[PDB]
Amino acid sequence: EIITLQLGQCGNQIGFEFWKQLCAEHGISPEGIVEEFATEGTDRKDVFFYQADDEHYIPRAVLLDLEPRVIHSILNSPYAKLYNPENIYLSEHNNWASGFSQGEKIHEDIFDIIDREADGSDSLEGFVLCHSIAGGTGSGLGSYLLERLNDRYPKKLVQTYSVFPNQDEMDVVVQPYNSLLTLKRLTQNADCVVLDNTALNRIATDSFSQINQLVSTIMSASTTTLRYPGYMNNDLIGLIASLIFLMTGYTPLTTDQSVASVRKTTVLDVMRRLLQPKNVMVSTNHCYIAILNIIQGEVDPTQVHKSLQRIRERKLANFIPWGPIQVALSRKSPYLPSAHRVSGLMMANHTSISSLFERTCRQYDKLRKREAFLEQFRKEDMFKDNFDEMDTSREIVQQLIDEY
Amino acid sequence: EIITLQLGQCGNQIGFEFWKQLCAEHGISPEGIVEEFATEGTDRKDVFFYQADDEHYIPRAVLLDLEPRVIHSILNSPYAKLYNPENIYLSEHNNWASGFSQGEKIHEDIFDIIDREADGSDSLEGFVLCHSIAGGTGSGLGSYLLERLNDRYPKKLVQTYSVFPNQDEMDVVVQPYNSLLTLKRLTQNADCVVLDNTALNRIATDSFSQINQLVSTIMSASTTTLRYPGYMNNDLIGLIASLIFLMTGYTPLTTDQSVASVRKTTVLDVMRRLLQPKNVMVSTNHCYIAILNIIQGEVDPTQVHKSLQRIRERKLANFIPWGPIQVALSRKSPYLPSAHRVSGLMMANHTSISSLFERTCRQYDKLRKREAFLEQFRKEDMFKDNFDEMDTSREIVQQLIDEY
Amino acid sequence: FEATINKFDKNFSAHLLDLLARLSIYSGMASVISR
Amino acid sequence: LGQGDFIRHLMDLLKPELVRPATTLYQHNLTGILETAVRATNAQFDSPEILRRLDVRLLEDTGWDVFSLDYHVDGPIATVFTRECMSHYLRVFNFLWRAKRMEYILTDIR
Repeated sequence: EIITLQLGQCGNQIGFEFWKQLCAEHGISPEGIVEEFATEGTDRKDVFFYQADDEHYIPRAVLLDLEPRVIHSILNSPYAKLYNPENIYLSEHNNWASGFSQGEKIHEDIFDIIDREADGSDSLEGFVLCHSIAGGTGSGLGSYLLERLNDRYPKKLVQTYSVFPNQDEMDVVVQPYNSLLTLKRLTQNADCVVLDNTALNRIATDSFSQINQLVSTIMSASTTTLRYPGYMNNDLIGLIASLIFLMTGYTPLTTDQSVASVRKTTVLDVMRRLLQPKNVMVSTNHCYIAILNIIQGEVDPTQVHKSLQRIRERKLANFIPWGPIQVALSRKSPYLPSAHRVSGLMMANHTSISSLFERTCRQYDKLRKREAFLEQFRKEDMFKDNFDEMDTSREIVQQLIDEY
Repeated sequence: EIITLQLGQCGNQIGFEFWKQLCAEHGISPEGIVEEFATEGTDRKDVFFYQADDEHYIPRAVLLDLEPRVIHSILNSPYAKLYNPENIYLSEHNNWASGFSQGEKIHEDIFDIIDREADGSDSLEGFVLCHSIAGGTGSGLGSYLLERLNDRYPKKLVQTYSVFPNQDEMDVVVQPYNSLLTLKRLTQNADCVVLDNTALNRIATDSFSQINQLVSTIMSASTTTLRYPGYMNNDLIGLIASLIFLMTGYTPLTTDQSVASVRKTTVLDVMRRLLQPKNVMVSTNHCYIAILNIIQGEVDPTQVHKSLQRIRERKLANFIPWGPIQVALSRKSPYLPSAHRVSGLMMANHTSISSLFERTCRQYDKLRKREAFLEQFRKEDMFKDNFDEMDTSREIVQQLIDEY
Repeated sequence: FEATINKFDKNFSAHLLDLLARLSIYSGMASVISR
Repeated sequence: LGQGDFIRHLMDLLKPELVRPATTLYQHNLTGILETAVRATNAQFDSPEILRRLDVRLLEDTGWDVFSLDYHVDGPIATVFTRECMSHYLRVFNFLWRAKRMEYILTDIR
């Protein structure tokens, strides 16, 4: 089992479309009813859903937000009735310090909800977090929740889908501070999926609805095998151990109109495609640390071995000199059309990601020398006296970059 | 069998809606007729009702009041004909002393009614009292009746649903005196359910009709197993022995509009919910003395054992260091819809209740030093000479607080 | 009276620690301790 | 071990038990644990007949050296297995049990 903590407008939407994808996959009706064709289903549902006496299924989700508008719109959707009104929380009434201050203020009810959800699962495995690191809501609230959660639950995993601000595009003027602080908290508490609007929209090209549909696709494909038990990799901890910051790529990212080219898609061509920097959805002979490829559809392990052999000989990849990939196979949901003969998802750890922080650090250093937009931060208690928090966070990020 | 003594406007209403709930549960028509579908009923009716030669059922209730208006309205309700006009009593023509003086004045007819009702039951078990401790009517009249009843019937139980004045809201300006005196009498004569408007309305939020509907729900759920015989806990004395001041909480306190979220409701989640201070309907490492959980609906004792084990290990509760809970199961009435898969009611004795009196004492001490609003009290005979009654009551309450 | 109540405590609590002892050595009969 | 989903939960519940030495181990306790796993995992949606034969046996140290499933079969179907396939499956089941705890150890360290 698992819980999802989605914050800010970004996280709220991310959750909306993630649950849309899930209910589509598992044959869950918008109202929580189960379709007749899926009555005898074999798919495991406990992982993301828990059924109710009324036979309906409820997501293990909690909605958090500093503002009402987004969730109010969500509850006007056809999927509104599905969620649990008890879990959803809205502030009665764009800065990280303010977000953390509110988090300190509203500890009690949030952790009440979290405890209630936790006690309903026998074998909870970890946590899932969806949020954006730039905006005031996501950054600060995620920081506070991560801190108090790692404190509260020292034996549960914490996984996040953190969305990083666009850089080529000059959105949050105060983004460097929030990003740097959120990164501090991620290193200091997060167990383990980086995301950026820049490269994501780049691949989308070459509305937020479609972008986050792709993101939800990534999340669902990541959790597929856990959802669909097989032989190997039957747990999230198995995933994490096989890799341990990450980046992702998915081959069949094709529009509903781009099915006309039914290209004979082997496993070799897919696994190859997952390697190119173009497909890496995120934007010094930098090299890899780990690679995992989850493959959906018919697959012959002989083909997998041949592809691995050929790629190894062709040396299209580079590895650490000081240490000695993985190809897991799953089964598609029996419901969604198998427009793709075989499909592939890749999650990897690669040193080049360091550059991200070097940019943000460069951004942050490009402001701290002139004290820009610190007036609001001084208002909050945390930065009321000084900003030693900022210095510690910057040095922590520098240490991480040095370690990479 | 049992008798109900309800005083003051609060008690009068409390009784109205309590009997509404009872007749709803047992399939008793508003006029006292029995519905066709309930002709072969197995539910025990003698406990709260006695049938009549006309086949109608009459409650074992007596109406008392210093003023006519409330009961006059009651007799204009569709449920008017149900009650016994003989038992109902109305004064022909807001202070505790006046109430007790009238009680001394109208001893004869009240005890006539009580004796008549008592002699109609073979196995009367105890008494039930519903009243408010602040207003003049309830406080004084309940005091007088409790005194003369404990004197008259030294072998019957005396149970009360005492409503305590709101404190965050500054209603009876002379509330401290009435509350303190009623508490004196409760300690000195009452066998055994505290109630406050503050926390009650707090939970209602998060008219008197709905508040007292909830209160009647609490009372009925408390008396369920007695009404519905089973294996264990087949008597009120069994209840009292298993606990012995109390506080209460009920899990499925859901509006008629809040059934949309049909949450899969185990026994574990319910019994857990009954523990939180939020659900305790009332407002030094204070700890518990006793806990009882009555569960309605399908229940597997294996689930109960597992829930008890897990809660014990999680140590969510605290107990007295000097002494070594209870989970009883009942059956729902076969008539009211079972919108809840399994439901839970909790009655507990906890030391924190002491604080209540500390407030009222603080209130009373905050007045006795300046002799506020004593003019009316001096009028009555009881406080005509002195107020030693007040001093004795205050010292008794102080002794009780020290004992806690 | 004041001196015999404490005797029953030492007498009754001794038999109960015997009941909980034998009810533990078993392979239900193990869920009784949780009761 | 071709199920995977069921053996995962079954290795999480036998962990507190098998760590003790074999002398304190008695078969009548483990059956309640096995029955719990078959109820929680996806193996509950299964033919009741074949679930009647699946039980535990105690080989004759530590609890991770004497535990193994049996799946006894008697009757007409016993002419296909003939007491030798059941003496070969158990010879295999050890190698698949070891290579399964040597992995859940290495995902715990990770």
